[PDB]
Amino acid sequence: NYLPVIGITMGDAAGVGAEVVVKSLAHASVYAQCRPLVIGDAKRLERANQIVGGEMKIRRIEDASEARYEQGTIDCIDLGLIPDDLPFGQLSAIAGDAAYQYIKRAVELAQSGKIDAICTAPLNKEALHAGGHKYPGHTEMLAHLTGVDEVSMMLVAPQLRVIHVTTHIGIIDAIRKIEPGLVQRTIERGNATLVKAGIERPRIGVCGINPHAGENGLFGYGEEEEKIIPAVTLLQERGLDVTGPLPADTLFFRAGRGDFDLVVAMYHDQGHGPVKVLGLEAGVNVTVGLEVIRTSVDHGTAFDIAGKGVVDEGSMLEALRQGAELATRR
Amino acid sequence: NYLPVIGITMGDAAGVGAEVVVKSLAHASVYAQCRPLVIGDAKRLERANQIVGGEMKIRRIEDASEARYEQGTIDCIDLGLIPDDLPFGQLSAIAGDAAYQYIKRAVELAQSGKIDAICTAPLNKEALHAGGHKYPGHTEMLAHLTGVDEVSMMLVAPQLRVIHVTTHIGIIDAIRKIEPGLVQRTIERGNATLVKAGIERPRIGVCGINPHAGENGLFGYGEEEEKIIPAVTLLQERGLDVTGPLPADTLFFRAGRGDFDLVVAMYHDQGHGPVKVLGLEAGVNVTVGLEVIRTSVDHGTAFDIAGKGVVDEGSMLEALRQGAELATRR
Ligand SMILES: [Ca+2]
Ligand SMILES: [Ca+2]
Ligand SMILES: [Mg+2]
Ligand SMILES: [Mg+2]
Ligand SMILES: [Zn+2]
Ligand SMILES: [Zn+2]
Repeated sequence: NYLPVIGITMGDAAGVGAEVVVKSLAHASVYAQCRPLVIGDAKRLERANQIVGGEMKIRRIEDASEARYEQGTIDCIDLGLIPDDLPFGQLSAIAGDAAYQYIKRAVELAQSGKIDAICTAPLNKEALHAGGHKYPGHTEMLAHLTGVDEVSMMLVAPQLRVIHVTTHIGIIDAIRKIEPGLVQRTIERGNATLVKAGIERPRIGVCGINPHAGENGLFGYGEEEEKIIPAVTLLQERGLDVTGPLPADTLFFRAGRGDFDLVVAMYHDQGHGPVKVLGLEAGVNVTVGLEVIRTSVDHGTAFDIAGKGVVDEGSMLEALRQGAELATRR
Repeated sequence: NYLPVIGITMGDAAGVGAEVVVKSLAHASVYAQCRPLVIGDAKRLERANQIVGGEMKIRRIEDASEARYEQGTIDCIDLGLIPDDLPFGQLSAIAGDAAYQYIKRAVELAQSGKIDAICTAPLNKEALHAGGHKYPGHTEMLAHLTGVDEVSMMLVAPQLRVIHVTTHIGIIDAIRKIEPGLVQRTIERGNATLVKAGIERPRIGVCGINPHAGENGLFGYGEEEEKIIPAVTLLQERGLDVTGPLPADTLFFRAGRGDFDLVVAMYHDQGHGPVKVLGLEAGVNVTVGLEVIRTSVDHGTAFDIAGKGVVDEGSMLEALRQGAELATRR
């Protein structure tokens, strides 16, 4: 029905972002899923088109309303920041600043409702810093500019959406970090994102910390009752459809069967293993809790191959697809 | 190829074991996979056959060599322990002892090389104790009679075999329990069982404790280096094909692709979630470290339905199939 507008940020101009965007938008499949709007540098996209041997024309626009989404011609909100001769594959404070400016513009468009999702091409933290934007990372920058303190990481597969209470932390520290506030906010973020994506009443299942969710006290130190159950109870009383804590393995079986719209995993491997085992296109991370859904790829600026036309666009295509499926419905 | 002999133990005569055994062996598919030998009570199997409306005849035999494996006629190593009138659905000291005696006989047969796998029908712990056999459970009794201090639990799916260093224990205590001796033995058990099943040099992948296996010390308290790596190195030096610790999720991806014959999971949910998400026939547990592979079903003696002919044999069929696949090759 509605084809969502996806704001695609070009990332660091010295890295593979421009090339991967231009290769991605040569696929007709993209235009079955979304209306792809590039925020970036029009000249850099033209250079990338030459580098990849593409047939893409670039249309310089100022406002999202000017975009036509005609295959063969990329609509680029052109900030004009990148010198024509900026080298590929080397650190650039100018490219770092421009990567920030593309992200800032994306956040602005998301706030005004002019895009329905963000898909971020890679940037380089060192260049970002040199360019005057000393953020801890790409995701942290999006969150700060959006005005939110926390986001959650989600993985998506067929029948499976898995949002994480904790991710990149040691397992012992993970268990310490989980408590009802963070669990509650993780569930809320997942619920809100699925409502935006057109599921009016998301069916949410929540994993235990212990196997079998503790088996009525048989396993563990009461982590379910201390850390999880108070959040679940509060959100049930608010009217959300939340079940758990459940044995994580049983919940994944049921989710795969179609019983749940969302699985809330407590820690990294609990949620990541069941998605990764399926062997699907790797490298896409979903960020939950900004004004619109955001996706990205995990491959980096790849300076060793930047400007050589060899970067593979498969991960980006999947990031766009996942972004389109979770985009805000209008 | 060789059809392995599976020693099927009848379990507790008051429970659903006899019924599920008689229902299972009515399936022609079993006979394409194995030669099914029942250790139990011939009169009880006859009574079960009447109950389930079957057409099975029972042949009383003394020695495994007598078994004919003719469809329609179950070869039963008949210990003659169960009175004809023993009620279904009630605890019995005689039934509890007989369940122990069937297991004991299966262990003897495995030791002499007269069966290639064991598949156990359910028994009842309270009845076992009532018959003078004070074991913590079914699996513990098998281990004790076999002469081993430890076994490991394994789950099997297409392209995935996942053996666990720890299972039913809280997550904090699991990480404490893991140390290099236990890791080493888990890997050894897994390797030996796959060699028995005809994989000369098993390719083994080992999971980390921390996500990303610690990411070079970024996550966690050095658990990989303390608890896992000394075991992996020792076994590599001894000539086993062992890779890890690896990020668990990456390892599951690779295993699903065919890169490993065995995945060594550190704790319950790490290994169980990726198997269960696949949504395949549930209920089957594989015990590794006895003289031959052993499988079993989760469902218990089910005294509430014992003797009524309603017990479903799906789980037991899958337990037989998995047992046949992992049976000792001759
Ligand atoms: Ca975290
Ligand atoms: Ca254990
Ligand atoms: Mg190509
Ligand atoms: Mg039937
Ligand atoms: Zn990760
Ligand atoms: Zn379990």
